[PDB]
Amino acid sequence: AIITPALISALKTSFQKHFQDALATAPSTYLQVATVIPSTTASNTYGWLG
Amino acid sequence: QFPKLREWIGQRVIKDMAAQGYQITNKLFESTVGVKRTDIEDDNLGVYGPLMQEMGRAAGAHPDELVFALLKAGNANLCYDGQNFFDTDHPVYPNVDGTGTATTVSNLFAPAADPGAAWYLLDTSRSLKPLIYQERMKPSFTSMTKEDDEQVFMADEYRYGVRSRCNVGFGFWQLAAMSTEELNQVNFEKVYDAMRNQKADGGRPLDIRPNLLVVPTTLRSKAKEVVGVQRLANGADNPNFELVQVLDTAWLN
Amino acid sequence: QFPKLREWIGQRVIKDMAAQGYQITNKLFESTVGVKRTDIEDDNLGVYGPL
Amino acid sequence: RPLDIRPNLLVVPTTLRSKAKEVVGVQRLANGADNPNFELVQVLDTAWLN
Repeated sequence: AIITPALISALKTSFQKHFQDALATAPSTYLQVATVIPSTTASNTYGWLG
Repeated sequence: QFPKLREWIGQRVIKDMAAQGYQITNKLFESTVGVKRTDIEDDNLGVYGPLMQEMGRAAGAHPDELVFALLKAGNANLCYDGQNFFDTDHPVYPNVDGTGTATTVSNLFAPAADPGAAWYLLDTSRSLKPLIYQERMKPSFTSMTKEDDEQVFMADEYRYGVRSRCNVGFGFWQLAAMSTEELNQVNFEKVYDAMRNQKADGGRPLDIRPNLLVVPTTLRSKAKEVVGVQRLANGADNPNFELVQVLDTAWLN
Repeated sequence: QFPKLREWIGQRVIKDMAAQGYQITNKLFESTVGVKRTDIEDDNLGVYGPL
Repeated sequence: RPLDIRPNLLVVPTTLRSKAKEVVGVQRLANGADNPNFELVQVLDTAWLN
């Protein structure tokens, strides 16, 4: 019956992870407005003919 | 959340994470009704012993009362961060955010918008113990011999209402919900866009998708014109038609 | 209806229930028509008869 | 606890029959708008009223 309130009153709990990943983040969208051009050096120079 | 990407200048700034916790304890509940032996045993009409089924349906209806009372009192009870679930001062890293709008002029009934799509819903409930009942219908009972009789019928239940993120929910805008304009569209699209414009700890959008609109029976007509009418008063479209599904409940206000 | 649930603090609070009653008594009505024997018993065209 | 009440019948005399049908019975209000009160309550027209 009688017991310190720092052992039983502390350990009478059940940890659950329902709250984990409850919310999300905005989906990727840069694909719809940009192309992917891989690079192999410090910079990329572009040139086109008129 | 992991710290945001930074431009590499000099050394690195080693940052820290932020773990959060929510604690909530079970509560004890009971409803008990006492009658007399002579009353029931002299009841030849038979309109005095639906007590069993009345008590059963009361036990069944208790969770509705708990959850919707918590929804009502969301402006008073606190969420995990430290403020009220519906408060104007929800804290972000340096910033302050509000999820409750008032007018100080006309604030009568509050509609609620709940993005229930997420894995964790709003105003959750916890069920530690199912319902259990007991009677006093034998001679050997202490109550049966305490007076003429005390034929008590009671319920035992361990429950308590819970809540969740107090930024995914916007459930107090008592300004108005229906008019020719600026109440039908403004104060509803305002809630929708404010919830879709939330910012997480770190500087990332929350990606909120409001889908449920909860209103009392008195504001159902306003809610239905806001969502559920295809045309407009001038013959045009309602841009908010079929935007969110509305639910009418009588457990609030 | 059964009383609502109450938080457990110390002792069970024995509650009371109620029953209601309604009553109404029947009433007697009438409609009466008076006709003359010679008026209808001499009716040869059948004007009277749907009475 | 809340009471479940579901109105389903509107009772009017003959003189108010046109008003009742206009309130419930017409799908377009003024400019092609949609009547929010269309097909929710069935109107009853009886001459035993006023």
